[PDB]
Amino acid sequence: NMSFVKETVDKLLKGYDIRLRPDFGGPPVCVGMNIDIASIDMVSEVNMDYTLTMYFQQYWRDKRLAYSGIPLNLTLDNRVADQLWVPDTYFLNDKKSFVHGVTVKNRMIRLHPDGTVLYGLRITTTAACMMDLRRYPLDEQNCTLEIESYGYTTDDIEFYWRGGDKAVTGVERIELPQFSIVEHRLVSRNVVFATGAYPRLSLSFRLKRNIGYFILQTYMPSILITILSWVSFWINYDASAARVALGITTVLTMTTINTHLRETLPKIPYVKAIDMYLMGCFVFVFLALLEYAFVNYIFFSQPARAAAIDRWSRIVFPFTFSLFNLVYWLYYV
Amino acid sequence: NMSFVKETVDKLLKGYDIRLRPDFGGPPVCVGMNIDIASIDMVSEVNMDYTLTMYFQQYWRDKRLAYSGIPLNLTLDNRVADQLWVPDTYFLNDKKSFVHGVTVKNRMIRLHPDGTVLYGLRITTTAACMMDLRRYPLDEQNCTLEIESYGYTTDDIEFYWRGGDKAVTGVERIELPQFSIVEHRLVSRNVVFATGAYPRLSLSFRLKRNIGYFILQTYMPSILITILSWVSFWINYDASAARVALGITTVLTMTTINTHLRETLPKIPYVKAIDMYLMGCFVFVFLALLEYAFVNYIFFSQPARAAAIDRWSRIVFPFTFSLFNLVYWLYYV
Amino acid sequence: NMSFVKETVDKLLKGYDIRLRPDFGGPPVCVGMNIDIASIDMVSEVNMDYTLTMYFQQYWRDKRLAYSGIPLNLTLDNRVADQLWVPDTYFLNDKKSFVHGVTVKNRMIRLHPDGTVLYGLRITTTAACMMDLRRYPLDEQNCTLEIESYGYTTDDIEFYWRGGDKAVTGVERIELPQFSIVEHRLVSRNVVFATGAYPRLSLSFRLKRNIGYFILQTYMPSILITILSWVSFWINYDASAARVALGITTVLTMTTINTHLRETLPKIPYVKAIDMYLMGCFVFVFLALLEYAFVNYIFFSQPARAAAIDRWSRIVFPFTFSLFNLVYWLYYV
Amino acid sequence: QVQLVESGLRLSCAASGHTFNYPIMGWFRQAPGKEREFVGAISWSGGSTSYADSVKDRFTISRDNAKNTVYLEMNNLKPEDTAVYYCAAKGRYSGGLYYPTNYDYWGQGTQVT
Amino acid sequence: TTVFTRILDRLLDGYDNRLRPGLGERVTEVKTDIFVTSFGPVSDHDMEYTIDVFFRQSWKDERLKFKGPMTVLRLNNLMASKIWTPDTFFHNGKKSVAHNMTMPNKLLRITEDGTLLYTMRLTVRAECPMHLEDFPMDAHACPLKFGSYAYTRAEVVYEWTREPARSVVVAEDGSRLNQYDLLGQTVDSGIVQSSTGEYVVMTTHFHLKRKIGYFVIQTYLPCIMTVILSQVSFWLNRESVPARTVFGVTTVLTMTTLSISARNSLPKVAYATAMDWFIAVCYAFVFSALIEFATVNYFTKSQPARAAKIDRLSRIAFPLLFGIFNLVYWATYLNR
Amino acid sequence: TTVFTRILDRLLDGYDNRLRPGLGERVTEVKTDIFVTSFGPVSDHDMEYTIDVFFRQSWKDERLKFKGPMTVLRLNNLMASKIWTPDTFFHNGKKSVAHNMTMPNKLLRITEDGTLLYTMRLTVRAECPMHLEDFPMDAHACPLKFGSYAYTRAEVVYEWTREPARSVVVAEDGSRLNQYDLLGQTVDSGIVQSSTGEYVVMTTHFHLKRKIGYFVIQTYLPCIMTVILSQVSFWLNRESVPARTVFGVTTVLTMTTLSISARNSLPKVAYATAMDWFIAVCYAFVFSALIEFATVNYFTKSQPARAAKIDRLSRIAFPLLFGIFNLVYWATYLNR
Ligand SMILES: *[C@@H]1O[C@H](CO)[C@@H](O[C@@H]2O[C@H](CO)[C@@H](O[C@@H]3O[C@H](CO[C@H]4O[C@H](CO)[C@@H](O)[C@H](O)[C@@H]4O)[C@@H](O)[C@H](O[C@H]4O[C@H](CO)[C@@H](O)[C@H](O)[C@@H]4O)[C@@H]3O)[C@H](O)[C@H]2NC(C)=O)[C@H](O)[C@H]1NC(C)=O
Ligand SMILES: *[C@@H]1O[C@H](CO)[C@@H](O[C@@H]2O[C@H](CO)[C@@H](O[C@@H]3O[C@H](CO[C@H]4O[C@H](CO)[C@@H](O)[C@H](O)[C@@H]4O)[C@@H](O)[C@H](O[C@H]4O[C@H](CO)[C@@H](O)[C@H](O)[C@@H]4O)[C@@H]3O)[C@H](O)[C@H]2NC(C)=O)[C@H](O)[C@H]1NC(C)=O
Ligand SMILES: *[C@@H]1O[C@H](CO)[C@@H](O[C@@H]2O[C@H](CO)[C@@H](O[C@@H]3O[C@H](CO[C@H]4O[C@H](CO)[C@@H](O)[C@H](O)[C@@H]4O)[C@@H](O)[C@H](O[C@H]4O[C@H](CO)[C@@H](O)[C@H](O)[C@@H]4O)[C@@H]3O)[C@H](O)[C@H]2NC(C)=O)[C@H](O)[C@H]1NC(C)=O
Ligand SMILES: CCCCCCCC/C=C\CCCCCCCC(=O)O[C@@H](COC(=O)CCCCCCCCCCCCCCC)COP(=O)([O-])OCC[N+](C)(C)C
Ligand SMILES: *[C@@H]1O[C@H](CO)[C@@H](O[C@@H]2O[C@H](CO)[C@@H](O)[C@H](O)[C@H]2NC(C)=O)[C@H](O)[C@H]1NC(C)=O
Repeated sequence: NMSFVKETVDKLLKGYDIRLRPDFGGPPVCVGMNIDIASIDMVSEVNMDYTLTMYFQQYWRDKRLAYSGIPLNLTLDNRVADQLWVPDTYFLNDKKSFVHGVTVKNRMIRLHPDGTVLYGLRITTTAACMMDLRRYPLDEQNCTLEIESYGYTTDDIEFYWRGGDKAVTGVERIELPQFSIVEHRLVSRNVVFATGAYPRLSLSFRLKRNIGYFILQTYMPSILITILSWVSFWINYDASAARVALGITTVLTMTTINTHLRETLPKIPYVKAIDMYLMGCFVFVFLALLEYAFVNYIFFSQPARAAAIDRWSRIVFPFTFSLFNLVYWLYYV
Repeated sequence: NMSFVKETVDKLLKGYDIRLRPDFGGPPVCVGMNIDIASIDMVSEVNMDYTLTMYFQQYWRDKRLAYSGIPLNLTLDNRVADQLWVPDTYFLNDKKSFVHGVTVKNRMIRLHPDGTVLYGLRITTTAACMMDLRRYPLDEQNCTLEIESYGYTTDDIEFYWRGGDKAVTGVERIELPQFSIVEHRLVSRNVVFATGAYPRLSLSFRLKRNIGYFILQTYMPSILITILSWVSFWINYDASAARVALGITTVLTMTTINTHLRETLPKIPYVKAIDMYLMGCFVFVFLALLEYAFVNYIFFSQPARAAAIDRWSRIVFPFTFSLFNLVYWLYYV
Repeated sequence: NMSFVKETVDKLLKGYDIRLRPDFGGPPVCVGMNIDIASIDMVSEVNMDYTLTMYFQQYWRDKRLAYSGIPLNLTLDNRVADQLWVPDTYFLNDKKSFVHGVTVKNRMIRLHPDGTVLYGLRITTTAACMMDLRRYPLDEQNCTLEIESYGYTTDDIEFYWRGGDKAVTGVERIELPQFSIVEHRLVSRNVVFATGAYPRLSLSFRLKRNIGYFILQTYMPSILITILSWVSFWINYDASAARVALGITTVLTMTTINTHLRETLPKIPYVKAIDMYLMGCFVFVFLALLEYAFVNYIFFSQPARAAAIDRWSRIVFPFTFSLFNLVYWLYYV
Repeated sequence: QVQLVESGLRLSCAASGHTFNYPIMGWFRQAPGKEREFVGAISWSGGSTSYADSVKDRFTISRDNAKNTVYLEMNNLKPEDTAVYYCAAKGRYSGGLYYPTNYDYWGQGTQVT
Repeated sequence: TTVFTRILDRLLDGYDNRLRPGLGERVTEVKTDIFVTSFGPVSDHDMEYTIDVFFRQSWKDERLKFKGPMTVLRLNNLMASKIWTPDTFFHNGKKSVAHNMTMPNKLLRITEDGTLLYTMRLTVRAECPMHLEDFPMDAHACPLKFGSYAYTRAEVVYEWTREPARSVVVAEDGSRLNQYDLLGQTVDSGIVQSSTGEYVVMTTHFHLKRKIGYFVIQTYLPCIMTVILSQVSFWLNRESVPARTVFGVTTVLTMTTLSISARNSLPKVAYATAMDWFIAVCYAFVFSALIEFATVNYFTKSQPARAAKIDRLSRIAFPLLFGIFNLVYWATYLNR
Repeated sequence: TTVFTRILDRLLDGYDNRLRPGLGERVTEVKTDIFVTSFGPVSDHDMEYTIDVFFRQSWKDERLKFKGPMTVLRLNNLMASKIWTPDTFFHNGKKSVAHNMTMPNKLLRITEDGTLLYTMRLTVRAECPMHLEDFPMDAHACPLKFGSYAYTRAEVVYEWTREPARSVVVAEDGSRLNQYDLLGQTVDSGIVQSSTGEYVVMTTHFHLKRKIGYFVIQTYLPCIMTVILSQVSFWLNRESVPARTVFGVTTVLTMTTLSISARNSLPKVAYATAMDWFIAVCYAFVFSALIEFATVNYFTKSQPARAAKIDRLSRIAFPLLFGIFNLVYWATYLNR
């Protein structure tokens, strides 16, 4: 008999003041939270953010909504959420978020006989995640999502994860083109602003960028060109045209491939690691050309000294390049 | 009791005229303001703007909302704000502003027994900042946010910073990859339009641009290519093809340099510092090539004069380039 | 006296039922339509759509709104359109549409003594137009705009162009930078879905693309590079380095031109006219390089044959390219 | 995890570990009869050296990422300056700056006469 | 007209839209169908696709029985805000739009026995995860799953209006696929589970096969022409050392540029596609040509007959090997 | 305190906002003025401009006469939704914004004689058709036309608050233009005629002149440097065939790249611009230099005297022709 249920619902909402939290003037109301992650679409290095779609569900007991005589869960139309008190939960590190509204607003209100209220939403958010790209592309990131009450302090509302470490689900099925999720963590704490102490929940993922075709295509050409630039020392004074052609080719080819590589790197204006590596390779080819120039100049007056300098370079250049590669590997790998 | 508080609030809102400001027809209402800066998402030179997320808090007194019998501060629901008088504060230099609305409108209303209203909003605004790129990338940018009352003149409303120089916090939370904040300032004044005089508050920031990326990517390659261009002065006339190849290589590489961040700048009519440096380097390389052409043309009939020209150039060019660098870095820095 | 007008309007909307169309349960209501096209903002091949701003007027008769005693046509506030019945007219092939709302919503309601209602909107709509780019950039497109009633079948509503073939104005004054509106056509028919038959109006334009810009953009560089490739035949056959460099440079430049041109269009799977022209030019330059390779292969043992081949290629290539251009431009223009 | 080491007038706080997740360093002083109170705070890129009102124009805080150190220079010492000093790290979204509860990791105490 | 107003007022009197039909007594069965009017573009960069649909639902509601001159009331869409309607949502949707021009694109029809027909026009952006291992000769099955958001399988169930293959109908002229090709769709239903309970899900998979022409005349042809250009240098006489050196270095640099620039179109995947393997083999061919030229140059002054024989062998070996590789590659990938 | 509340309740007692002031009795007179706070950027690619304004309207409504302790009621903008306001709209607007942060930026003031002042803050994107024949040395007159939407000239008319020259005031520091100059504005008022009748339209033209520095330092200087570099080749000895060939080919390729880059910064107009002519002449010069080198190389083996004469004549002539062309072009177009 839907008439009896309608009478019960109208009686519950009669004299219901939405401007007062449950147990107003008394103990704080405990709100439990569950998150079901659906996808993580884009983790933008340029914009320093990531997109996240979730089913966000909250639970709280309200004594004003306790009904008797109906032994069933009452799943009400989502518009009833406009007549009930709901927590003012918000995210602190989001830049633009929306609740889906097709075909209707994705919102769920479920009342239980003991006054328990379950309030569910489907939310797509763009959360800010600062990144330390100084180790690009061998970088690791820690992206967090923060949850807090906007108006009620810990004297009025308390947050907690409903289910301990098994509250947030679906992270394992999340797949990304670049990164791979290694760990996720849940934290509950209190944050003290100048207005008071508010509850805080934090869901933090750790991402590790993959390694593949791009790692080879950004180092191997440059190191191969730098290695090939050392054949200049083993060429005698005869066939010096080959030496000049080799030096010019190394310079031109390295510059061309460096530009065609930087055309694909993320457009952020600060010093990464690959940029320093490419600068080091360019400095090496420049030094090789300068050494060739000096040897050629002093060749006529002191041929023995020029030959000795070439012999010295034969050992010096690979050793210094290996030493610099070792330093780079220690500092940035 | 909840019913008693509900009755008190209903009595407060009963017979309340939202259309009339507090003390209508009498003294102006004093509004204090606080800003807590969450972050600055981006600072764009193409569109000449910057994105700013903040908590904006306003403080005023409305004697019509004064209540007695409750020794508590009523932190009410956000929707209650729709039934009160709030100032018409707006930002004169904003282009797209919105209040975050997930999971609810990030709005806070707090009433006090003295009839004192505190009203908090979480606002993301894209403010318009006009930039002088004459010294790019060695420039400082002063970006302001203007806060003004739209409909109420100085006879109706007054603005001030609540707390003084400490009214704006969260300045240290701002992290920009290509900028570093130097200083922030608070200004209070009056602005006169054809419709009357209005109060005005101003929050100013002075950002400084990071130079490390530009030194790594622009200045060092150009200096290295300019140095490489001088190699031809130490080459004998018998190796004329080497000199031609060296000059052509230097010119081509100088043209190739600095194609990394073309799209992230507007179409300004003037000339920037980086453009000046690139033009100077290109002029030096072109002059070296022209000197080679002149020497090769004249060396057949006047070998001694060509030798003198080469021996003078190999000293003049490095000195001239050093003087040019001295003038550049003494003027712009 | 405005009191009489107010009483008349209150009488009109007192018993009015907004949930029922005029002549509900009886003969269908006839609606006439007029369009005044303000501008066609853009035509895009990448997105396969065009933007269109229009003044869209509808004309119908609702006998429940007939009033007497006033000899005027009552032009009422646009908000009155919320209390009246209006047709559920929609555009089938629109992707994003909006009614302008500055300074107020651009809407017009005009009532007449005999119950006639004129309802006007200012709509800027983006509409999908699938384009056959097989003859690009010498193509001709047919972009339509569909108008239909959503919930009312031909038993309830009827659509006709009010004014015959003059129901659409402003087409002659449209100045598309890249297109010329050859013709516009009006069609009225019925569309049968599984839910019944609905009236349908179609406003179509036939747009012809001006060749213009494409001559100075793509065809001319290709012609100039093909002409440049012929300079090889006028260089002595013993200058291998120069001729090989010229041929390689021409081939690579042609490939780069074609690729960078095609990178700014939808990824269609077929071949356009401009693609045919570019492939022909590439074939010609590659044949020039192959001819030089053949000459270089036998210029030692048979110098006379190589010289004769060079002389013949000085004439055959320009003549063949002229024939190719003649056939191409007589096949596509 | 961040480890803070205090050395040193001119005190130095050196951080080791995941210093990027805790980009704000703060100084606190504790009296024998009073709880720890805020003195100064520095952001690596925020450029806003925040100071307490009692230590304005007398203490200065500088930063350097070359070895990830924060320098606290003290001038015009007063008898009330006798307190044990601590260096703490604060998260990116940890809230207020003047409140010791918001700081996760703390450094070993140091005495100044 | 007044009779219909009386009927509507009587129907809406005492009606509580917060309660579903048969609440606590039976299950609300919603018959659903979809008419796709335009299968929009597929964006492999974001792994998503757009689709325009007429979404139709039908269900029984005994509270809305009437008896008047007409059998079916075709009411204004605002009546949809006065009665109970299912809260159907798309599980894999990203940012959908319910069109509102010039009026809410909804229709509501009430039969005399209480049956409700409710139709709307929607634009849906749905996630389509992709496995780009056979790119550009790959195929995909883009899904579209919808169902109730708040009502479990014990409260609301979903059924297709007619046979499952005939319930999702695609318009003949409505195909906005520039790059792909729609080969059909498969329609099914099932049960999904979550922390809030068990729900009924209706799923439609659209089968797409990419058209290879653009990549054939965009990346494959430049690589083939560069390989042929590199093999051209085997015919220049051995005295033209600078010419053959320029040939080799220019072909190698062009091949490197083509390899680097071919990854911008694709999303940042980690595996290697078929185009990557083709480019790798072409790079191997170009480098082998350069090494062959170096070897021929090395033997010029010692055994000229051996160098000439090496060049003669190469001039036949390289084109034949490249042609055999092309035949094998295309036979393998076009017959899978 | 309550006196003003009673006054406001008496003003709105029986008020009907559907009817304009003086319906069927006279013509409502709306005095308008504009304060441009910042003239926003200009997009020649989309042929539009942006403008941020304070838009002020004033009219008379006898239904709002009142007598009280004050003289002017400066009411909240909410009251503006309960009275009659003009439906002013911009004819050439594309998508305008009424700013709502933090409240709707509107003000309403009612005088004791019935006068109403209604002011708002707007960001208008307007269409500015452009003729790019004289690009990049062109001048434009961007229009802004506004008028009533539903009320014809027999019901609502528009006038300027003061003399039309001083009824549109531009702020001193309100200039967001990057590559244009705001010389001034011209203000007029006329009548337009549409299918629904005759309306009064107020028009303001802003005169803009494009700054040439960007195109001087982006296209003209590279073209001049390329021409000079190409002509440098005349001073090399005739025996250096690869050097001069490289010079010519590199200069021609740079000319092609510059042409393509420069023509890719404008709307796709179908007519040639001044920059197009400049690039065409520079390309002709470079190609002429290459053809001259080819001719010299043709005669270098049989008629060395002719080759030397051609080289000397080219050295004398090419710089002179380029210089006189530059002088003539600049004289012609700077005095356009
Ligand atoms: C990305 O980066 C963020 C930081 O920016 C990391 O977040 C931190 O995560 C750690 C856990 O790994 C958190 O540490 C834990 O904090 C809990 C909450 O502390 C509050 O309550 C205590 C009192 O109980 C107060 O003292 C404190 O000030 C807070 O108010 C503690 O309860 C935890 O203590 C537990 O473990 C410790 C040992 O580690 C035991 O000694 C305790 O007895 C107890 O069992 C613990 O200290 C830390 O608070 C988080 N910081 C922030 C700012 O969120 C993310 O982990 C990181 N992401 C990844 C994937 O690593
Ligand atoms: C970015 O750029 C903006 C400007 O575009 C800067 O803003 C200016 O900031 C300075 C302060 O640094 C402001 O100057 C101060 O203005 C106050 C208000 O002036 C109003 O009232 C006075 C009368 O009291 C009128 O004369 C005036 O016209 C205004 O109506 C003054 O009260 C201040 O006076 C103090 O300093 C002066 C000396 O300068 C002393 O003589 C006084 O006794 C007193 O101590 C002062 O003049 C200036 O008005 C601001 N400009 C604008 C347009 O607002 C930002 O500072 C800059 N950003 C950064 C980081 O620097
Ligand atoms: C400046 O202007 C913007 C619009 O450009 C205003 O934003 C609007 O704010 C109003 C008031 O809050 C909104 O109206 C309400 O919308 C609710 C639903 O919003 C959701 O769904 C819509 C789509 O339908 C989304 O666009 C939106 O983001 C939300 O997801 C309704 O539930 C409300 O209904 C109430 O009024 C109706 C009136 O008929 C009653 O029937 C209901 O019972 C109920 O009382 C209401 O309609 C509006 O949606 C907002 N629009 C946009 C685009 O955001 C700003 O508020 C305004 N600034 C100021 C200061 O006023
Ligand atoms: C400046 C210009 C630079 C560029 C270069 C210009 C060059 C100018 C010269 C010529 C240009 C010629 C252009 C032809 C275009 C054909 C398109 C075509 O066929 O499309 C079809 C597909 O196509 C295929 O499926 C083809 C697959 C086999 C290719 C075999 C190549 C062998 C090369 C051997 C080399 C040996 C060398 C040995 C050593 C010497 C149809 O496309 P679709 O709609 O996707 O159809 C579905 C297909 N599907 C169902 C199978 C998926
Ligand atoms: C109300 O509107 C109708 C319709 O436009 C007006 O009737 C028109 O009057 C003009 C007068 O020149 C005729 O040319 C049209 O042919 C008439 N059209 C119709 C449909 O009758 C009518 O005059 C208007 N009423 C008033 C008072 O202006």
